[PDB]
Amino acid sequence: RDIGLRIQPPAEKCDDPKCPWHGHLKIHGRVFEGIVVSDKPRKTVTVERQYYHYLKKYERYELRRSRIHAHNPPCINAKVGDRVLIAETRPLSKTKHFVVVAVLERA
Amino acid sequence: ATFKLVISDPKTGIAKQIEITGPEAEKLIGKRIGDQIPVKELGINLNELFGKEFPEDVKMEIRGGTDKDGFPMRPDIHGPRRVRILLSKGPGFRPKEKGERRKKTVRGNTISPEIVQVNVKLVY
Amino acid sequence: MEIKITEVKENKLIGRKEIYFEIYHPGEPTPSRKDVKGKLVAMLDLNPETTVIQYIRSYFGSYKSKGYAKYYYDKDRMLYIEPEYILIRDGIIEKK
Amino acid sequence: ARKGPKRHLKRLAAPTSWYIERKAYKWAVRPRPGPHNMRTSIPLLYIVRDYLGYAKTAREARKILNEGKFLVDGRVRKDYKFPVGIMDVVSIPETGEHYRVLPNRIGKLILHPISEEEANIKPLRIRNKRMVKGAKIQLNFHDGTNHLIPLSEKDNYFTSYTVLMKVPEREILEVLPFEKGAYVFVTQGKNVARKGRIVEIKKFPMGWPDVVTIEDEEGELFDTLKEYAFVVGRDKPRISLP
RNA sequence: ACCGGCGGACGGCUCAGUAACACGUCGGUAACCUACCCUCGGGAGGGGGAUAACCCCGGGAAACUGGGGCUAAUCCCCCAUAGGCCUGGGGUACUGGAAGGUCCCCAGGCCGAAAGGGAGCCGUAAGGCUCCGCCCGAGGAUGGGCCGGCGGCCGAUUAGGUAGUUGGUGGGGUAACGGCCCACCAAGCCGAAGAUCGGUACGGGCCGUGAGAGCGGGAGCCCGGAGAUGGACACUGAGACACGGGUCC
Ligand SMILES: [Mg+2]
Ligand SMILES: [Mg+2]
Ligand SMILES: [Mg+2]
Ligand SMILES: [Mg+2]
Ligand SMILES: [Mg+2]
Ligand SMILES: [Mg+2]
Ligand SMILES: [Mg+2]
Ligand SMILES: [Mg+2]
Ligand SMILES: [Mg+2]
Ligand SMILES: [Mg+2]
Ligand SMILES: [Mg+2]
Ligand SMILES: [Mg+2]
Ligand SMILES: [Zn+2]
Repeated sequence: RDIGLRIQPPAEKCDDPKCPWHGHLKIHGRVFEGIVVSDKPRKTVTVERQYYHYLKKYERYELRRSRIHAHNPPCINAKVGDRVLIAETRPLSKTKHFVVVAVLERA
Repeated sequence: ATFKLVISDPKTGIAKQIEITGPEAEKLIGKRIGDQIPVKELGINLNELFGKEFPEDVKMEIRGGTDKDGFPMRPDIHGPRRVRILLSKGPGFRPKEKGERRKKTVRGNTISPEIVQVNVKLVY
Repeated sequence: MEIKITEVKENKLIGRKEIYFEIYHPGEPTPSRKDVKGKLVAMLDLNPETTVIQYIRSYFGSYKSKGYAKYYYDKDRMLYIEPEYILIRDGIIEKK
Repeated sequence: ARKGPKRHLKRLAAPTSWYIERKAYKWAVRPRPGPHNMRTSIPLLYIVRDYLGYAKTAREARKILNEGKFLVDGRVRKDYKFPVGIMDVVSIPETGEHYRVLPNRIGKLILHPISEEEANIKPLRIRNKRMVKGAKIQLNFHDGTNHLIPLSEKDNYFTSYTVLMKVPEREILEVLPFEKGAYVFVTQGKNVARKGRIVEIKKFPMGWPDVVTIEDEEGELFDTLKEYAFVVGRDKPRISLP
């Protein structure tokens, strides 16, 4: 099945209605890549991405990091340390607005 | 207690005002809105007021009134007390604007010595 | 004064003709509306009752003035279209 | 807008495609909702007063409109707020002239004179297409209008095709497909008002819009958005364009 | 003059509050509302009702306000049909990157339209011929709601902070997604790359100065936000918890 990403679907199926592969959730907007740095809450992960910001006065760079909370479907079940792809969705909780759609490199 | 009477004849559209005081006005102290009372018992030369023959044992019913300060009476409020309530229609409030609500001072159901005007209509 | 016609345009939707003109007059005052109208109606064969002068304008250091006028084929159309102030200012009608 | 819809428009905030003197007055006409959108149309008062010059003031422009002297796509229009947009035909029968509304090389709206015969047709790009009750097809065009076709015809119309329509009768007479070798006229963007032929079509994931490569007459290739490319012919234009 | 319709939520004024998704910018709504306007497809059958104005009599110092009589509508209320919404079982006609969406057929329910009204001529009359209008459905347009990433102050003589707090499951409520609010189950969430707390302040386009790198400001015009003596809360309406409308302290 395709959801417009162009990536392979997960190995097995799930019953989560909040899953974009086997449920009714839709993805639309930005797609980010990052690293998991926390997986304690049920079906929730924290994803961190690094980037450089340019300081015009000092003509030099500094490193900044972006942290995003995302929903973790049971068929994927990402864990701390691996690379993930996440896609934007409709509000799911107070802080959750993305869903994990693929593990790129297991830790 | 002095009552100023407004007698309305529904079969003609004509009304007459007389003043009644003394022992006659004492009986009328205590009746609500919507109850009848014979005019012969109340005591009135009815045939003289309108210049018309009337059937015997005729009677009248209390329809409304105004108090000494100029506030009117409300059929839906019980007792003789005076209140200040929020209104959207009905006696004691002319809206002038869609959905307008205003707080007004109104009177009660039972007749009281403070009441001045009494409006009644003849029931044959 | 010497009058030169610059443009004559036809406006069928309104029912009029619109006339732009110049007046050359070194050493003279700005010409009056009456004189300009008389010269214009002689120069174009117009009924003067339906000839309205929109404006006459002089400039800072010039010997000439520029002017704009309109001519209606029908009096009632003129009374229906034109504002009251311009017809009074041109002496076509009387101020109440 | 603290509590309700806006009904006014300052001259300084007017759309950039109008030919209007932006500092001469405080207010501009706020156009009425209608066929096109705000970025691709202009109120009719500016056509009567500012563009053509048939009236000097708004008051006598309104008297001209109320008598029924101006036709838009073959229909009488009296509202001075009526929006007039891309590919419309403006007709004045008492003077016998006709124009097509088209964007400039700089993106501003202008009037292009045309023949009386060509004034009977309006090209309409197919913006959307849907099923409707009774199992029929509704076509939704770029100017906001709609048409119905039977289920047997469903393979002859797709989005981005152009339909030549006879106005004001609203009768179909030709369907022009969107494919390689078709003739297109650009309506928005940096390459606005350029025209040519289709060379290639490209698509992307996750809802990013698709892009087209176009060869012009002098042999140069340029790209634009697919939805900015308005089909006007097979290999020659079917309408007169500057 | 009154009943009735539309407008009075725009426009105008100020910068108190606010360090926040308030503002700038790129995207999203397949999670939403929209009177006036545009196109297309259809509809306008049968009944009932009061009341202002007007006449009789009035009250109150006034602001205001009472009883009886009588009357019309594009005013109001019913019946029918069309239509709308929820759930269960099938079929696969459409758009799209992708269907909890659209379309077709059965089944159990609930809600439920309309003004053929007005004006002018040809009408002996009968009836046409125009103009302005009424209701439903599909789409657009216009005006908004909600969400995300990124960007822009000072203080450590403020170091730990949070307990509907962070996430999950089942519901309610909303135009709509959501700890927005509940019931139940876990221990999460933020922080020396400066949390929390305190100080000051409406944000931007821009403006002053300087060779430039920079430094300082952001009243006047335009776009966005907020407020109507302070603090709370409602009615009507497509849109307000309303500066020249209502309620309490
Ligand atoms: Mg899209
Ligand atoms: Mg107001
Ligand atoms: Mg306001
Ligand atoms: Mg603070
Ligand atoms: Mg934001
Ligand atoms: Mg921030
Ligand atoms: Mg019904
Ligand atoms: Mg729910
Ligand atoms: Mg301040
Ligand atoms: Mg500042
Ligand atoms: Mg000032
Ligand atoms: Mg004050
Ligand atoms: Zn799954």
